[PDB]
Amino acid sequence: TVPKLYRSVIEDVINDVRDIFLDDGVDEQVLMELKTLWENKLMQSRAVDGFHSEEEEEPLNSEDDVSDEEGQELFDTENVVVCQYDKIHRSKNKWKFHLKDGIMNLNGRDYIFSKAIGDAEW
Amino acid sequence: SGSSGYKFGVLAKIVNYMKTRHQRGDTHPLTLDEILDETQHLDIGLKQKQWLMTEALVNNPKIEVIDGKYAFKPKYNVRDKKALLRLLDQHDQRGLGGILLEDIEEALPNSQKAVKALGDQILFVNR
Amino acid sequence: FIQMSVQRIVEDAPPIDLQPPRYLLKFEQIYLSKPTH
Amino acid sequence: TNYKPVANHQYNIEYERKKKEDGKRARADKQHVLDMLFSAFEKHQYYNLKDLVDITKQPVVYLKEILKEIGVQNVKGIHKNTWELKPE
Amino acid sequence: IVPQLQNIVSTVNLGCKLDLKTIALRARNAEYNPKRFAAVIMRIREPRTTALIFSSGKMVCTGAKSEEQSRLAARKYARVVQKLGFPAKFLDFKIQNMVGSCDVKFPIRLEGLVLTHQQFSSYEPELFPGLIYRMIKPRIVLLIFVSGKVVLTGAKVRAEIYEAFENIYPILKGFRK
Amino acid sequence: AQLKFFEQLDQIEKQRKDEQEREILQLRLKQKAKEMQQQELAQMRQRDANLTALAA
Amino acid sequence: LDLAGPLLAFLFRGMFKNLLKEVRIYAQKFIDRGKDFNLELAIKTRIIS
Amino acid sequence: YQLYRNTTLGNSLQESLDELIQSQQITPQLALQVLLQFDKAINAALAQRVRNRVNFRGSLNTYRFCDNVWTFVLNDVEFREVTELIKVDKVKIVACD
Repeated sequence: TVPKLYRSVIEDVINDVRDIFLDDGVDEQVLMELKTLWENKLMQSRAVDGFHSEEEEEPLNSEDDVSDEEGQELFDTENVVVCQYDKIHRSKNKWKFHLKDGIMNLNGRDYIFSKAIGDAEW
Repeated sequence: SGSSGYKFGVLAKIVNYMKTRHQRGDTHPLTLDEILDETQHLDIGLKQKQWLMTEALVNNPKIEVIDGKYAFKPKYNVRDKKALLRLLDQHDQRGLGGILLEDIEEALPNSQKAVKALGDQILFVNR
Repeated sequence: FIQMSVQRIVEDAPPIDLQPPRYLLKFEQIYLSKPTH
Repeated sequence: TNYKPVANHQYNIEYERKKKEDGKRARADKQHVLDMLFSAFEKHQYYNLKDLVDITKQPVVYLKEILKEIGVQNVKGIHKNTWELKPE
Repeated sequence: IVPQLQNIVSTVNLGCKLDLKTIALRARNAEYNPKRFAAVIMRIREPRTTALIFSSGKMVCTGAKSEEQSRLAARKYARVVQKLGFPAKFLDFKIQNMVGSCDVKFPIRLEGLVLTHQQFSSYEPELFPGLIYRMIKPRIVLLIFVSGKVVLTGAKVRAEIYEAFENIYPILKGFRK
Repeated sequence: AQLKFFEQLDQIEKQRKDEQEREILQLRLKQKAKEMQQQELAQMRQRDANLTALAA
Repeated sequence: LDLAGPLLAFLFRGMFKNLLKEVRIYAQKFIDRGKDFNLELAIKTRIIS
Repeated sequence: YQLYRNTTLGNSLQESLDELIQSQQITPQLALQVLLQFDKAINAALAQRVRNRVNFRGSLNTYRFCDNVWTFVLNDVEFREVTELIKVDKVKIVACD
């Protein structure tokens, strides 16, 4: 049900940028070339098939530490989740997350949710 | 609205930047390109830069340019902040029509100058 | 005055209109209960 | 006739709105605000202060200081202290 | 019974103007939402503590459970500001308050002589079950819960919390059920 | 690039229409107020895109 | 010959109109803040009494 | 929200666009107009197309909130949706209101 949405969105977008393209002085062959370039990339990344793929007051640093390198947060391959938040809540170190409309690319697989509820201690 | 180039009030920001350095106490004559570089609006496009010179700079009534480089225009006199006693000595000039807007920024806060003035013969009265 | 005229005076009076949104107040039937202190 | 309500219902409704948009705003980016004001000034040479207050999320007192800097307020004989660009 | 301190709130001046937005983007675990409040809320895990770091350079630290813990946490927050690159100084680390809690271990009812006189005691059942015994000689506010837990608040120094509890102990002993 | 230049000349005819828009600058006021709202929205969305870049 | 009822009506008639006028003024102010009014607190019980 | 541009879908698009400019097929500015169209299209498709009811849990690390957008980073987490379960030890969550 995901390749379907993507086709759906690509189709819709292509038909709306078609007008922009022609009004900016563009042959429709270059619009079809964009579609082809777009499809190629996904078919090369092979992350999924699809219907288009079918085709002292100063010496403050003496003790130091207390904080950690900020690089542990960024990998660029880290499971990235995009979602919409309804309510985020925190009492003491207890956090509760009320999320919605999310696309979760985790363990390499792709998932989707209309609502996600989570719990975590900080 | 006649003709406007790129962002509205680019000239007003250019005037503010020219004012800021003079209040800071670092005073240098600046070409229109140099002020644009300071505002980071230097890449405004060739036509927009030409528009600023042809209309925005011309529109200002007190705009002053020595030659290649533009000069401070709101106050023709430099904000020295010094020789106030000499300005008082000529009573007819009466401080050359000194304005509070010019003061409190010439090179120091007015309150510090007022403490120095109170010790000196100079007296300050604001109608 | 109690049995009839009072109902007639409240029942028949200008409608309250006050407005964006507007607010409408309509009066209905007056009730009078025995004297009580 | 008399009930025992704790928070009047009308008062509770304003609270959620008063919270949602915490009063007004802060005091920053005056040059960025000036460009938006200039676009409004193009639409009308003299602009009502109340209309400008609706345009800017920032507090009225901060907006008034920026407006005074751009131009002196002119009553125009119609009141509202309409704001116009300085001739200088 | 010895009261145990539960909260120390302290103010320390870093000494210089701080740009709040820059601190939020770099310092880890630092939330700065301008609309709700005007300060960066920064939290550290090693000694539990939540600190509001204000824009003009005044810092208020909360959540520490002893005198030393509050000072150590404040020093760590100042060190983080130095790591960001803003000049950092430690000025007048002064405690503002220490809330303390203790249990008398006996049931308490003060209602019998409250009717005759309540000069230092104010109690309204609807507003709260606890009675507030604002005390003047040692400035503190002691609240008596019917069960017997007494929470002392407002003491600028450790000794005041202990002195007030000893002072209020005879009154409760008299009204012991 | 000469076709690009003549397309620019028709854009200049559009700019003569823009000189009519200079005479134009009621209903025009409502549209430009909508444009002011859009400029505020654009500052907010540019900040949102900056946030997405941190996410990127 | 006017009697007790037809004289009390003349007095009651105007006073009820006065409660209605007052309800308008009080709620009007509240509607302006957008607060919304409560007619139970808007009626001033003493205008008729 | 130019939120969904750094996604597989969105990046493949940008890359495709960059190349056309380099080979003198398309130009920039028109490319920005295309991205703008994309924003409207992806946002619209998300809110009204597919929905799934799920249940979940995690363990926190960094958090950030600016421009009404929350960005978290959890470590040693576990997200199960319906039958399927995931075992993640480093997950970044970006959430718009």
